[PDB]
Amino acid sequence: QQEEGKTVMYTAVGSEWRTFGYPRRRRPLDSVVLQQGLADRIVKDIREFIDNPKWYIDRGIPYRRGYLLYGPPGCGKSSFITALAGELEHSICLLSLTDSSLSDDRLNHLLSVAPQQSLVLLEDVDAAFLSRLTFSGLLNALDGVASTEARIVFMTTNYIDRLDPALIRPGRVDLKEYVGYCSHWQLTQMFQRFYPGQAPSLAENFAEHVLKATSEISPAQVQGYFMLYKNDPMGAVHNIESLR
Amino acid sequence: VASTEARIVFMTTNYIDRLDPALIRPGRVDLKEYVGYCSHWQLTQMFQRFYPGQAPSLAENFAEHVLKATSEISPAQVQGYFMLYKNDPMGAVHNIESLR
Amino acid sequence: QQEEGKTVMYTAVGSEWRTFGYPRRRRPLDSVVLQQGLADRIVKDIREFIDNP
Amino acid sequence: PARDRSYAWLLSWLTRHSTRTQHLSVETSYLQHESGRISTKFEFIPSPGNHFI
Ligand SMILES: Nc1ncnc2c1ncn2[C@@H]1O[C@H](COP(=O)(O)OP(=O)(O)O)[C@@H](O)[C@H]1O
Repeated sequence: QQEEGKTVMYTAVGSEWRTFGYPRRRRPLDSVVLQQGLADRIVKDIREFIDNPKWYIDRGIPYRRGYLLYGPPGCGKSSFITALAGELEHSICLLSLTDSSLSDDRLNHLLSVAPQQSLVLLEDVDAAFLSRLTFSGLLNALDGVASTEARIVFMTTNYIDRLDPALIRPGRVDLKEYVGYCSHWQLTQMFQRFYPGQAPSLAENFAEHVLKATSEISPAQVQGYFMLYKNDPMGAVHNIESLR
Repeated sequence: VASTEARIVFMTTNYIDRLDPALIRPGRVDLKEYVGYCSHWQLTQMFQRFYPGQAPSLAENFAEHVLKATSEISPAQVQGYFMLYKNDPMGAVHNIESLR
Repeated sequence: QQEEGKTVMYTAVGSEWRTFGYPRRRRPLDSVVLQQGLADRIVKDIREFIDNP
Repeated sequence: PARDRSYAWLLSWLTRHSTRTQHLSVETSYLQHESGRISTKFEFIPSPGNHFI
């Protein structure tokens, strides 16, 4: 009980995984609020996949699963990935495929030598697919059997139209989810999270005012606005009309 | 002769016509085998392996329907189709005609 | 009985064999179904070759 | 002797065969995996002295 869990980020240089930085504090899962039940669905799917390794080995199917998260930027995708990794006590292996330093063979080698009990995150997947750089080479390398036990891979991108349905298939990305802008439930959850204990009607009015003012409000913008009025709920509520 | 004790070597290829009979000889490839598409026995074995415990008649009907629909069905395609209807044998059986 | 066997893949770089990746779980033989008796024939031939040095 | 590997095997077999051993010692398997994952398990072993089976 005196030991605090930490999340370790693994960066890739050349054809090797390196421990970038120092162990980080694990962000609580409830801190990130995406939607009504998207977090629950993703957590349940991940728990089912992890807790049933006998199912995959007996049927001779690779113990590999992939997820895709597409939505507006700043919607809390990477934060949710970090929170999920902290909950599962895994480690994220962040890799930017948008860089031209790595090639298709280099990407396959890095993805095959990923540490055990570790997650791999490949952001900006649209850039490589749109175009060292390759579009089909990455998906060919993903389907390669060169991997380890329980290779969980997460896909995140701003838009999904640039990709193709061939990417989404068994043995590849399996459960894609769309993260959207804040809703009334999301806004009131954020308001009660930032300010520990207030009138729920006040939070509801705040959420309604924000929804009326803006239609495509992002959670990053909400957090930035909250930072302006830190430890000031009434002033923030009175200043909602200022945002317009 | 540059080898060690018990040097077992396996050859795999998509087609054999590109090679020559000189390759197949003692001191070389010895027991060549041809792997083919799924059969009725193979299909029912796969069905009972993926789903632990069902009616063998259901598996036989599934195999017959697959054989009628496709003549060159590959086991990889069968596994991929099973992944679509994971933990869903009745739906998979009803969706055999969908493959055509 | 508490030890689980593993299969190790050896890759080749330059003129040397290297241990690629980590030890993998051994896929059961019955999981792969090729034909009526091809697996049995191959297994029997391999066992005969190994067991008679 | 303790140097031989049959020591641990015999002790585990003893602690299994004689479930109700009033005198016993404890062996802890502790492994802190990367990313701060701690795995612990208590293996109980017969204590030094005399035992009857
Ligand atoms: N659901 C959320 N709950 C709390 N904070 C969020 C949420 N979504 C976004 N944020 C905040 O917005 C910022 C987004 O930064 P960034 O990681 O660049 O974008 P994204 O999180 O979309 O990958 C984070 O610092 C985070 O604090």
